[PDB]
Amino acid sequence: PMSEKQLADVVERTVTPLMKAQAIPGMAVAVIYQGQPHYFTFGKADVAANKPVTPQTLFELGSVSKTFTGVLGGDAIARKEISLADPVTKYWPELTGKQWQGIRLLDLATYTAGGLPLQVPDNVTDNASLLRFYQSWQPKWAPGTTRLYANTSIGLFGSLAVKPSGMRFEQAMAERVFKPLKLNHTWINVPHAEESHYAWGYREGKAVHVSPGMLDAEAYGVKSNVKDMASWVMANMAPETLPPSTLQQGIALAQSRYWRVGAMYQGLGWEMLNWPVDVKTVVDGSDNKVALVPVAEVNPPAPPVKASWVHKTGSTGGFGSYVAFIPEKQIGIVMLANKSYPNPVRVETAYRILETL
Ligand SMILES: *C(=O)N1C[C@H](NOS(=O)(=O)O)CC[C@H]1C(N)=O
Repeated sequence: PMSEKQLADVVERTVTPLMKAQAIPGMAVAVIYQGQPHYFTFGKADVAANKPVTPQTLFELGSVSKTFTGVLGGDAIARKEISLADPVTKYWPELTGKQWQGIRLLDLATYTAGGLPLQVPDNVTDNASLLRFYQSWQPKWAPGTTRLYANTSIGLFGSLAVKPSGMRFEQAMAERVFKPLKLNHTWINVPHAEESHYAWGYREGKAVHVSPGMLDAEAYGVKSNVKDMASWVMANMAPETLPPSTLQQGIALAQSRYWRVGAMYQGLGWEMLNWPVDVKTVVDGSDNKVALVPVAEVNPPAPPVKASWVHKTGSTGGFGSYVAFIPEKQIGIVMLANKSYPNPVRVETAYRILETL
């Protein structure tokens, strides 16, 4: 096995020229290895204030937020509050258009509703406008037959999934996921008292934070530090070490396989490829195309496979995050950056580091 000094050398030798070439001001990395987290921090959380990245620095996770949404949805299924087979109209009866009749919660959760678009329009700012948005939408394909990665899809899934609980999405997430896992520095809204930890993101050299939008918490709005994200990876990689609960059950539901596109399998938030897999296949299987693609159905959903590469990418205007783990090998990695850089490069960097273990 690799010593702490040897592992630190591996991470530094890769991250340092990456940050220079990409102009990434700061990065926090966690490697999960031999049951332990290993933290490495580089550069600046706030360039203008000359503030370094630390293990307490908060980064915007962007679409990595969807892994929390998927597990919270799985927890709601285990609580028998929702079923993925249920019609969307069971939870939003005001959605009366004929195009919605055959669409299920499963389709929202896994991007198979038939072409829901990538973003909620910025001018949709209240519930009446959100209703008009989904009422107006015209599908391109029958549900359960195509994939189009979309915040409007899993974002609405997250919002409807917590409806039977009576809680706001943020409340449900804190009470049912964050608190039981002791993710005490993971936030949908960064409290005033925690702002000193909040890194700035950088786009074209300008400091930026993610803008508020409808369904943001569900799709791209979580902020966290490298220690909480290591704990998140550890909980999803080794949920059998948790006490029995609906949350443990929900973690399994989120890593179940619902659809296949090429070599990638769609979970709830999480995406998976069968292990062993070459790095080029992981890169090819983690491009969310602008265009729709057909899917192959996994019916019934397949339970979690320990021999999987499990991962999720995420970005905001100013941040780029990545998490990946292999349960069969009990290794995993978190990479948090305050500049967005290409997803294939995140995969390549992570894959190379995990290979050394
Ligand atoms: C998630 O971060 N987002 C939604 C979509 N994600 O595709 S990705 O995971 O391959 O990065 C596009 C970018 C981002 C967003 N702008 O909402």
